[PDB]
Amino acid sequence: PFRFSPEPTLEDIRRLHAEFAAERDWEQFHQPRNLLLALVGEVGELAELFQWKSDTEPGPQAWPPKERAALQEELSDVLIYLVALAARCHVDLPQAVISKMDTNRQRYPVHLS
Amino acid sequence: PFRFSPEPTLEDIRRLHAEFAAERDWEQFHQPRNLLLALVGEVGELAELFQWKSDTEPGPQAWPPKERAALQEELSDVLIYLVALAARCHVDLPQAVISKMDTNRQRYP
Repeated sequence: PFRFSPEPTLEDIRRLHAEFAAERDWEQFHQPRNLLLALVGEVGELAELFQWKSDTEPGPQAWPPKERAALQEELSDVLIYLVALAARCHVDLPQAVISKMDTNRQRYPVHLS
Repeated sequence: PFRFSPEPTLEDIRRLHAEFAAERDWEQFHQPRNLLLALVGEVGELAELFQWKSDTEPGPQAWPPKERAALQEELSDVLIYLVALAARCHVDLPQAVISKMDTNRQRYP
């Protein structure tokens, strides 16, 4: 029975990789397009970090640790870069996901009997 | 000083989805690589917007109606599949981005 955590708000993640990006190259960790391509590669490194695994064979948890480790890393990074972008676009991801979900919930009526 | 929302949390959202796929084609949302490829697809949905955007022209912040909506849902669809994928992998997102700061606090001095 694995959950995540309530905190940090998404708000707050928007928080940590902004002051964080501030003590570093501005246009670098500041061009949305830098953070995005940073994410795509990360979503990219994740792809490969699952490229030859069997949709079946010992999943993420049943591997060496430098793997779940980094796999957990490309995940953390895809999200950090997802969060940093969103922030920059002043998109309120928390609210955006909502109707997206409320919207997706619509478009896709559930199927009873 | 711009704000997301203090909720819904990645867990809140996480629920809207596990449940929303609960009542739907479930096993379809189970197989990891189904989620990974869906995350990839959405990223292209995303990149399709960013792709032609010149730096000089309006920027993400000025992005108008039909723009922010698609992006939002887009950033959002990326988030859901990513909050889902980590779940299928036993990874704690909110609680980690912090943790992983280390890689980055070093990947960038």
